[PDB]
Amino acid sequence: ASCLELALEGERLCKSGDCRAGVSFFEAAVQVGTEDLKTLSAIYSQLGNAYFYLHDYAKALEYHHHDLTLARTIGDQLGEAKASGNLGNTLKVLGNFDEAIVCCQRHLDISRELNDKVGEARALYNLGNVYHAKGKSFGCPGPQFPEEVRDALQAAVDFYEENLSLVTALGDRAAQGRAFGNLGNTHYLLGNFRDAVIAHEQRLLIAKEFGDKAAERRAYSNLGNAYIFLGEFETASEYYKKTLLLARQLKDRAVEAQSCYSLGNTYTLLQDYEKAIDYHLKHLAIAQELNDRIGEGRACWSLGNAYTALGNHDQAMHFAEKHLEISREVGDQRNASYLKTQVLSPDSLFTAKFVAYNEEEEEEDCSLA
Repeated sequence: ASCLELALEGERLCKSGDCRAGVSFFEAAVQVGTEDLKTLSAIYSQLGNAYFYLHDYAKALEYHHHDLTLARTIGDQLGEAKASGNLGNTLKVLGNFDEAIVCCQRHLDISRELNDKVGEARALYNLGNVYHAKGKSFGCPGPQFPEEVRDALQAAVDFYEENLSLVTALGDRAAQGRAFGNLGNTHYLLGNFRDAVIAHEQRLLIAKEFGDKAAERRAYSNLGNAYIFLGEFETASEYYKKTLLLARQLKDRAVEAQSCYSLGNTYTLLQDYEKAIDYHLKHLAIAQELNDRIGEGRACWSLGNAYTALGNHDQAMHFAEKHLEISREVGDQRNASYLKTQVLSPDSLFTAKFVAYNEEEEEEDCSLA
């Protein structure tokens, strides 16, 4: 009634990049009420997704659960599947991987049963994400591997391949490229590097045939990372440079920094310690500009190593010591966990951070319009 009118204003506002407004309208909408439980389900779903977008994952979870419940009572299978998929993604963010699996699985099963192809795909992707998050959530999230990380990332791989084959036979490209990204990453972490090279190459190809802003940067980055883990230091450096150009255009201090750090790491591998020290210095200036103490510490360390390799004693001492203090802040030092004496080299790699970028969540949508 007015519930509908209100909800439509909310949907309009969210659509137009004003989530907080839209949410206040959805809240008024629920507060008024409707006997049309399909559209009430829509209001619940949209609220769920809006709160997700706003990084209030608690409310997100709640509203998606009401949506799920609702769907189930009125026996709306499709509603139930899409609500369940949103629940799965919310849970993934909250780190409840088991329920997230149960939920995204349900999404898939139902979507199959309803002979929905697009939906089936989406749920497959999500399952790949859940297994990717799960895989990363044990110890250090890098490319190196207990039986658990193995199982979960391998599972991730499979799901990424079911998805990939199926959005291959549906002629979705944006989808295929997202799956290629995340599959490149999952290979990357798994140790199967050439495959990662392949798939990353593909994701690059599609971000290219769309002209994707702020998302070419990331295929660059991940290619660079794989090459660094093979030996192609030089070419990787080129890639990261690209990424830094881009990032400094778009005004993102973050990927600016990470691009610098990655770069410096590459010239330290390239034995050009001067350019290395420069890049890591820029990263130091960005990092301490943003109250990023852990970043500041890692810069301190990398620079200490580069200076030491360069012959400069004083700067090495100073930076090593600053790094000590910064470590003392972020933890205990009665076991001296801060002290890492092995330097970055072709035989190390694991000694420095190389940030990789995963894609995104493909959410599930109800509309009243």
